[PDB]
Amino acid sequence: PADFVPDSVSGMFRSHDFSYLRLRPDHASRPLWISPSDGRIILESFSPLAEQAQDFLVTIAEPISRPSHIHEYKITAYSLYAAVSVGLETDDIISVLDRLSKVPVAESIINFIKGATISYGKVKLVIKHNRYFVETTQADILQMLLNDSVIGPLRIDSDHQVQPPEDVLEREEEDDDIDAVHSFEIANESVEVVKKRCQEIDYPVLEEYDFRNDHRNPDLDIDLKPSTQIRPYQEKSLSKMFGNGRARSGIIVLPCGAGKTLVGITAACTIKKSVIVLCTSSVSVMQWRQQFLQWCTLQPENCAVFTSDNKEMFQTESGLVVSTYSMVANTRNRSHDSQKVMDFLTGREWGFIILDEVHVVPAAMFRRVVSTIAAHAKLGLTATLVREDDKIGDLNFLIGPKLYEANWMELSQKGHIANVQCAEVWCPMTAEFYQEYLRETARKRMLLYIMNPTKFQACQFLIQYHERRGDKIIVFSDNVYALQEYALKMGKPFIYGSTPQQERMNILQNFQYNDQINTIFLSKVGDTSIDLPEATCLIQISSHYGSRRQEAQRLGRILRAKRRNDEGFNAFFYSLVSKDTQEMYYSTKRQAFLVDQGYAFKVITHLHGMENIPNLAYASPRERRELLQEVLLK
Amino acid sequence: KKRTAKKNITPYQRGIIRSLILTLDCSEAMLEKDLRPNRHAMIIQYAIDFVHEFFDQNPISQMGIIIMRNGLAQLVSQVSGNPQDHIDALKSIRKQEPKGNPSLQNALEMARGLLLPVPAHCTREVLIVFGSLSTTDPGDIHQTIDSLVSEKIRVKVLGLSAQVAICKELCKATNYGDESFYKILLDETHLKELFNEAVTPLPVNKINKGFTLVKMGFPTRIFEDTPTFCSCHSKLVYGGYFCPNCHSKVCSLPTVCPCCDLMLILSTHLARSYHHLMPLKTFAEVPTTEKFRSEDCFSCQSRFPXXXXXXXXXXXXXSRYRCEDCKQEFCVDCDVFIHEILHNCPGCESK
Amino acid sequence: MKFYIDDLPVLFPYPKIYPEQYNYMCDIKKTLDVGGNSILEMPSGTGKTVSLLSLTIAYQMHYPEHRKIIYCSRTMSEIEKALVELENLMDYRTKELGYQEDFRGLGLTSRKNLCLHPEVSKERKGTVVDEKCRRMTNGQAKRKLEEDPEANVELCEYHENLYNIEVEDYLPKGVFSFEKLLKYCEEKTLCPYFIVRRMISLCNIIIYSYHYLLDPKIAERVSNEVSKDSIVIFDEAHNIDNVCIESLSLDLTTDALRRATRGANALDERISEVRKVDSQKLQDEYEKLVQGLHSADILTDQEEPFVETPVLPQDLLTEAIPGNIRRAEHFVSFLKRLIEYLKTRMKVLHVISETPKSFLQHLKQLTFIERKPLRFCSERLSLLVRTLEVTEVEDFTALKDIATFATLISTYEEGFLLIIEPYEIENAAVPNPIMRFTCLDASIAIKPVFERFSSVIITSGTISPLDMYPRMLNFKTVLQKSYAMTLAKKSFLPMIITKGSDQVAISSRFEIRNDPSIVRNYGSMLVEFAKITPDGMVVFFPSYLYMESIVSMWQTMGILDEVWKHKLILVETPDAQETSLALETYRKACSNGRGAILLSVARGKVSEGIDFDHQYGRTVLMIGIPFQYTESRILKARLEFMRENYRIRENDFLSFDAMRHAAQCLGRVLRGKDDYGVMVLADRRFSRKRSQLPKWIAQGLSDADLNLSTDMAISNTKQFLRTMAQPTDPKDQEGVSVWSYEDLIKHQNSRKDQ
Ligand code: SF4
Ligand SMILES: [Zn+2]
Ligand SMILES: [Zn+2]
Ligand SMILES: [Zn+2]
Ligand SMILES: [Zn+2]
Repeated sequence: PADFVPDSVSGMFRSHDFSYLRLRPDHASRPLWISPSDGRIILESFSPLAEQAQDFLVTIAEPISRPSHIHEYKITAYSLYAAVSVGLETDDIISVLDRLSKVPVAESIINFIKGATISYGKVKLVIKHNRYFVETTQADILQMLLNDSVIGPLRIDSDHQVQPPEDVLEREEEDDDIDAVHSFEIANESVEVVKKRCQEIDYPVLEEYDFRNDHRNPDLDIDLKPSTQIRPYQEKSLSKMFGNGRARSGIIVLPCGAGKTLVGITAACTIKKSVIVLCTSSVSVMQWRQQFLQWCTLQPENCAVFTSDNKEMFQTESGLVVSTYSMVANTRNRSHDSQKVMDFLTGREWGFIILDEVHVVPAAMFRRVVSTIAAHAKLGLTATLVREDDKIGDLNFLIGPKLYEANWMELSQKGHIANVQCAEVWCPMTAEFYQEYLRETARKRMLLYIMNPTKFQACQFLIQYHERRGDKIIVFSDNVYALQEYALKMGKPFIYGSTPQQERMNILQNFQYNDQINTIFLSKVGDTSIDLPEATCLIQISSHYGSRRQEAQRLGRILRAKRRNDEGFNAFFYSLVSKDTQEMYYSTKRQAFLVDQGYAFKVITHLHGMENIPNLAYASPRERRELLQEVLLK
Repeated sequence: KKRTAKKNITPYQRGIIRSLILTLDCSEAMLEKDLRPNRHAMIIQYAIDFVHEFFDQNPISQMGIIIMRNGLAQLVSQVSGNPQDHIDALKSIRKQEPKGNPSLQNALEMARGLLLPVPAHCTREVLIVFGSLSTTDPGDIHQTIDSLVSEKIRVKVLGLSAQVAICKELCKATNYGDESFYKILLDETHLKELFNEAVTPLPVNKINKGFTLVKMGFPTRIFEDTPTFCSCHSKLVYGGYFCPNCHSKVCSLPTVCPCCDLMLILSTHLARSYHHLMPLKTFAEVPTTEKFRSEDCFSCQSRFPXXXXXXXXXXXXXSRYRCEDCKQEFCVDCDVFIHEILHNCPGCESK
Repeated sequence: MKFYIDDLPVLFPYPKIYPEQYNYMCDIKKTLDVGGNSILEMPSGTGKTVSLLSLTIAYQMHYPEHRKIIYCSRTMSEIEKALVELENLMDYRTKELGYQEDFRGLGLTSRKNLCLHPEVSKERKGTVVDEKCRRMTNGQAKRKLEEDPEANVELCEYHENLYNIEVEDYLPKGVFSFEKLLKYCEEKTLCPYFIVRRMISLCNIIIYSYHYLLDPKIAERVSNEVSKDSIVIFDEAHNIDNVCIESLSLDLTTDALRRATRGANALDERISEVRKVDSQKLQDEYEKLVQGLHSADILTDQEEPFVETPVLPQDLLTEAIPGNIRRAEHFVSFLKRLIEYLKTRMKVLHVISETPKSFLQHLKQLTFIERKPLRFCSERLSLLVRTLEVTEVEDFTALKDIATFATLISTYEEGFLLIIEPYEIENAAVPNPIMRFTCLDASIAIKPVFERFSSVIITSGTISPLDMYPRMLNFKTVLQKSYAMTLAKKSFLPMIITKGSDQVAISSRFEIRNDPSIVRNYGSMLVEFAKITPDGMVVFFPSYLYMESIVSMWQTMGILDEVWKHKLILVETPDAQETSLALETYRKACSNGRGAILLSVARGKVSEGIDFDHQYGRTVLMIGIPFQYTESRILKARLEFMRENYRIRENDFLSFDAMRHAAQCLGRVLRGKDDYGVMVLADRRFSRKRSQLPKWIAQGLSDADLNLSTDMAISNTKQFLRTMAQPTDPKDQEGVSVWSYEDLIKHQNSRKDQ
């Protein structure tokens, strides 16, 4: 395989002892408590360099715990690659951390810290005459470059040449490290094996991307305008990928629907070569290009939206294109048009591929297409930390070292979705919910507790409260017929199942532009995928919504940027869940999920004057049972 | 290396009779984040602490507050000796967020008129909270500075972490040519000492001027409860004071009676001035080799004062900061308090 | 203050001293003991001319041989800076010693800057004012008023009285600066130009710019009595070679040939119409050609000369006959043939490179004028024009410039190159061709300066590196000593802003136009500093053409929108009076409460002589590193000669002058030791050019200030604004580098004499 597990070693290396665990020598004189056993850096308030330890630890590790006084750290195996790129010294990281953190630097923690600072994310790759050579930036890389089976064995004895480095660059190593060092030019066969030998020895390399030195690929028709929006999480993903001088390829997990592709297109502009965008599914290609990409300076007519059912121009574009994995290689090959793109992707030397939510598509096709396509570099703009695409070939080492992580706590607190007040509404029970819980336990009951009139009335508090507050109210309900029955009573336009698209955006038109209509009831038609709206109060009614990885994507998706800060809590979330019903387990999974995602959590069970709110239809227990039998039809 | 007062403040003359009007600034420059909450919220509180201490150390003075918003000079409290009204105005200032830029010349024009009703005996002073890097002068600001120096209106400005010549020229010009009031701030504690140094009088060189012999009164207490009344506020005052001359009731305060217009002070105004006029010499740390004192304190009982034959502990220092004339040792913590609130040296008094 | 250099009692004017001066003053005396040139990188933040003059002021009262001095600078602005500071020094000398100064020094600029007649002073251009005063009193025009009364010829009324009363002694006792000389001469009906032009032979110290010691048309009044045994100081001598390049350069245009043909035709009438007026006066000057080069009445005159000589001062010019062109009519013969030959040599296919000797040979076959006769045009034109008592000169201005080229072409060769581009590359493919001629070896004018001079001093605080100067100009130095600013406080932050808010490499090398990937970062830099920085911000763009697109496209977006409200912005403009009005309204704003920002050009006039004190500058921004490759291959042709005659390549020459230009602009922000301020520089290549920065600045640029973020640099200047603005005056750490009055210098420097 061309990927190594070292990009995803996270989730392990969190375990210590008491008699086995050694008491920290720095505990007597040290501000923080960085115990290598638990993988934590408990930075106390007395630290002389508490911010520095977080900066050094943040670059190299992941802080699992976020207490006000003392913090905690989580296992991050990929942090060696990111920690190496940041610049933390191999000895320097341990020496400062051991002295500052009270927990003494353990051999495994120090060796990994010593390895992470230098060996992790500090590989050596040479290049001569604007090409790839069998060498490295340092003396170790020069021995490493010649010691590679493809880097060294597949290398010509000539140190460097203008024609070979420009053309040939055991294939053209454009995923090499910093050039202008001792090396010797290489052959042009097997970058597949070249990235296979790197991962087996587990050597995370600080790769470069020298587009200007590649004569085989001409300069493509790219309309270089950065006029697209730039956002606090977007520039550093550019900056860290670009670094100094040449750019590189890697994994940058981003919020979907928050201009995730914006870094890639701007990164595509800088490299000036063949770039393609891969999306989750074909229907997303047109919907997402129509939802934000018009303001973007990318060219819709040149970026042929590959769908395999509607036909555009292919194998003929002089510039960039936008497609999906399903269009690339899946059972969703509607015709031979998709396979014709795949054949052209081999004859054309494609240097950059933008990925949008790879996790939905299994990675097995990712390796199949790469070998035939003969790609130079890639970019996987995923969203989820845990995924099914952790096969033998890790997409991190398949593409390159990670640069920036989807720090959702940064974007849900900086003004877009700041002050995330997650709630789970426990609507008061009654006889029929208890009658329905005992009689039947099948999943057909999934809508027989959703139909709670107090849930709708609990929503109606959020309807009246947030419209009075000038906020935005979003309701999530995978059902259709019962959801349609909901908002007719309150007599307002509302999103519903199989809504006409022009009407729903017209409902959205009164939603985020006008304040009188502010409640929108998104169905399962929302994902995947449609325009994820600006979120100020999100209501989720369906709580199973398999699987949990979809929930992380859906939680990040609908909860979107809100450019409004009047209230102290400018981003509400509510989980209207009937209690003493089946959704106890499903809701309690969400309750742990939101707090584990980092968002602030609360429980809203007592509305301000619950029984005095308007539209008291079906409030009495008798009327609620009648609707439950109507929902039996669904 | 020792950081204390150099030799001694020679007790001849200090300014107790004064009317210091601080000019705050609520400008979009103060919206820029330098302090912990922001520039605007933090400075107000340290001025709030400044006001009470200014009344604490200079109770025979009056206070005024000036704010600068949107390039306009705005007063929130007239020059007066009322601590609570000044804070109340600052709360509304605290409640609001800054906007615009400061207007130096308008404040200087405001300052000249504002201290015109200030009496001759009260030493004129205007405190400028100037933090931004620009002003708004609708005329010749060099003319008004020429007016304040000619009319004997000294100006001390409290600049933020920025240095401007016009403010430095303003400090130099008004203060009888002296350029020693241009200290700036860089920290939470750093800005407070500028206010705290403004709490104490500011002598550099007092010139020979026509001194005024002024008349002032001492009030008398009241005790009535059911007959609760006062002739100053005309409210239900269950306790107050009385001028010996006008027999017009006033609340329990140093408030000047509104009938015969003579200054009223109870005990603090004369006494708070007395400790300011004649400060004693600072209790410098007496040498450990030249201590010749017992292992304890004298003003209080601090037995800790000698490590004795303990390497880098012995030959260090000692809690033996002794007063000069009194020749009595005292701990550094104690001897600091000896010159912090009340001078009241034990060895000097115990004679 | 009165300290010694073991032989010189120095009457130092500042009560406090600066160790960099003492290091400068100690070694500069050794240069005076054993003659050299002694490039000394004296700090510019320190007062360089304060001890530069004061030591030399004490030089004359002790050393009795060097009765004359030369102070030469790039602009008259630094001449008067010397004048204003030195004027106090002479009065400071009288304050301590009594009456022992006996010093005379006046600035020499021109007729334009020192004219007092309201009729003459109206005009703006100096030459027109120079022409009006010269025609007001000319060796052939002013005689036509005294002998016969007329309204055609007026009188200066100030040269008239100078001709009567001023040239009998020296000015009474004042050491007049530009401001002081203007005031004195206004009330006493005198024009200050004719004083100092005559005062060359009487000034114990002579004050004039670099041109009047180097430029051949104006340096004909140089006196060996003030040149043989004198001491010469070159102030801001970093821009010395560039001036010499212009001295032997000249362009032409297709419009000018129409004027040149006008002058050729109009003078043809002029010389012929006066023939019937006085034909014997015409021929009388012909017998003046056979005898010699007209020496009796071409050089021994008070006012007569009209045509300037671009050749070296009369040494590189034979005195033989100028061919058979003696006749007035026959003068027309070769004039019209040569003007036609140059026109087809003005419409050349493209830039062609021929040795200027070969141009004479190609001329020789088309128009048979031998090289030796053609060298005599300059003294010919004055010999002929004087006879015609010409009254109209407008179309004749082309005659003096073309004939200036005629003297140059027949005399200079194998060091220069002739080029004729058919158009300007920025406005290519048009009938606007140039007779391009530019100087390739500046040392031809430099060497004769060192040929006669014995005491010479070269000093500049921006020269970096200091080693190519002796090899470029071919002069002998002995004391190459460098100075680093030793202070107890930083007071300056040279910055290497490679990465901006986008963290993208910023420069101006990529193009000479605007682009959203680049322009949004520079503007975001300007606004972010405008929020925080204190009053006084000066920037120096690489070129003025670059800035016009920069500001106009800045106006398109709302990036300046917040910059509008922060400070007061005044722009550098092609007209000098407006920019001086812009700059005079910049300094007042900076001193006043409101903040101000100035924008200028690295190659502009601002970087030449302008100073910026505390208020006038606190944070200076440098958009990129200025490369002067924008123009046509003229400089490429110029650069080739430097590559083979000297071992200085394009890469070494380009960056080292660019940083020299960069270091020239930066140091203006600091005035004294007390002065402080950040000097930010924004280009990626500034990482590599840390070597080209001056050692005093380069030392301040540690390896930790490379490729900073500008927002971090905002924090860096935020910390600078927090730290430096503090009135930190410990007064005990001063004495290490402040050397309080007459105490620590005598105490400590005796330990330094080892
Ligand atoms: S006489 Fe003197 S002042 Fe008058 S125009 Fe001539 S040079 Fe100028
Ligand atoms: Zn009352
Ligand atoms: Zn009274
Ligand atoms: Zn005492
Ligand atoms: Zn004590």
